[PDB]
Amino acid sequence: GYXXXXXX
Amino acid sequence: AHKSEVAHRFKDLGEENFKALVLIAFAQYLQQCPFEDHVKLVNEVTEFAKTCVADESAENCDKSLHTLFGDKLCTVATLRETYGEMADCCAKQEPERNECFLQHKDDNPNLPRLVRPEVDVMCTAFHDNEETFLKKYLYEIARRHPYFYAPELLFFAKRYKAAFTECCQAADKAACLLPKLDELRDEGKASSAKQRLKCASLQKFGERAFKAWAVARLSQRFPKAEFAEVSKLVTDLTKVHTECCHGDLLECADDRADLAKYICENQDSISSKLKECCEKPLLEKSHCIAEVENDEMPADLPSLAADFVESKDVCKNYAEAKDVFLGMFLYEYARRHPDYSVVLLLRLAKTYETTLEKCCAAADPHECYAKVFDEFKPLVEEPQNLIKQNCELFEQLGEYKFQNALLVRYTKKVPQVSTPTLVEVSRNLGKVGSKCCKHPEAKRMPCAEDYLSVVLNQLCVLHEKTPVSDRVTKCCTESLVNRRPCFSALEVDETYVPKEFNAETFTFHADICTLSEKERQIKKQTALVELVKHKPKATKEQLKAVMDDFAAFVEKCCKADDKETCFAEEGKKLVAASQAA
Repeated sequence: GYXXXXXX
Repeated sequence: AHKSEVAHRFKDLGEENFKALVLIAFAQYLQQCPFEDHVKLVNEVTEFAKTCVADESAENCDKSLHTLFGDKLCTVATLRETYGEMADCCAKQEPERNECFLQHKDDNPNLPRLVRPEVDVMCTAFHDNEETFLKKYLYEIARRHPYFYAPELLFFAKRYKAAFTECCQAADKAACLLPKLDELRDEGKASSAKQRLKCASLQKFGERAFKAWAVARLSQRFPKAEFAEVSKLVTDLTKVHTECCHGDLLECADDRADLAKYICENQDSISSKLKECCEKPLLEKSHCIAEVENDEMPADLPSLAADFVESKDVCKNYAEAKDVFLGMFLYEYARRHPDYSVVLLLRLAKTYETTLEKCCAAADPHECYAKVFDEFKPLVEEPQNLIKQNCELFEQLGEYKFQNALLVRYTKKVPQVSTPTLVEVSRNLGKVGSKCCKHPEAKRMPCAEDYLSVVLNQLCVLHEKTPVSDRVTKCCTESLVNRRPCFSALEVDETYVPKEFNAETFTFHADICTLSEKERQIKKQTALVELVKHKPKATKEQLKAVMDDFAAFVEKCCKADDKETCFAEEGKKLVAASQAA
């Protein structure tokens, strides 16, 4: 990944 | 296959228990961070966990609990405090980082007293916002008791909530609620001290020591169980406490439930007393099981002499599996003796082990270990006479004056100890009176010596922080199992130089008449300690006379409501009279 959001 | 640990734990525990356990896990380490900070992080963790229950491939879900917990603790703890002990831990990588956290739980933190508002204010708050009211209950507790058994804390939380749900629909709200609350408070303090002993044992004496303790207690409780069953439970029970004492709250809560579930599924192989426990809901189930009565022991158990003393093969059978052989011996001795304290059983097993190590190395081992049970008689009579003598003392004295007796005794034993600490330990030692002397003597020793183990462990934990008494350090470090006899054996410290007479210590004001009964006795007991530190040779008789004059003086000045000059004048008159003895 790395990234993040919160999705959810 | 559970590619995401957080989702696994969330599914096993349910959203409600998970949110609560997370809040606990952070507050026990981050004890000085304010309430709102913990609220915010709890919500973020929940948001994240819910994310993963849906899609396990989402960001960061395949990471470990240690890595996740570490990362989150560090960014929270360093936000305001950029350099600190947690800053040091956070320069480490896993796994050294997770272990570094262990030293950053403060045991008796500098934290304000918790003062309850009016009954009416509490219930409006409880009605006006339930979730926050209850989280504040968890937060304020976890941070003051960083070693609280987390699954048990959830249980208290259930009972705290239930108290409010009942008592604020009630016709006399305060007469309903305050008794329910004060009992939880006292139970919570007693629960927390029990775990602190578990964690201290595990840390200062090792897994093996804890496992021995567990084999003893579970064999007394479940005497019909086969030895291999006890060993399984001991192993699971030890994994549970290792996980909570090292901060892995989600894992130890899940693993405690599985343990309750196992036990209820195997009642027949374990005990006949678990039937009511096992019909209760999840949190009460685990609580009930750990409090359950001893089962009857099986009918015609042979004496241990055949297998462990008279056989010529003791040494060969010991060497094939020493921990199994001693475990069996402990199991056999414990299951036949519910009337012995656990620490005494451990004391007995350690004596047996010591004898075998010595005897199996000597020329004729059989003639050497033949007498080993004769060594147990003195070890059994010592505590039996301690309890009997002290219960007689408590019977005529009551809890308050019984505490004063133990106050003088331990002040003369370890005068180097700070007065506040001496007052607290002595007050807690004195609660064995109410707690244990009512039971028939056939159950007194386990009640008493096991409770005293908890109290002394608090003394050791307090003292280690700021050490001043070499004798205290020796008694705490030399043997977990022998702490209580080590202290009882202490003679009066005749090397101690008396404290100089300072007239302010023994001056008292009318401000003592406004205090709660508990806070007034502590001030009276502080003075008794400082008197003994001033004249350590004063006799039990002379000190009783003074404390009776003192209590008179204090109650003979509260009823006065004069210019309160009663303390200044009648008090210097009390000091002349005390000098008379």
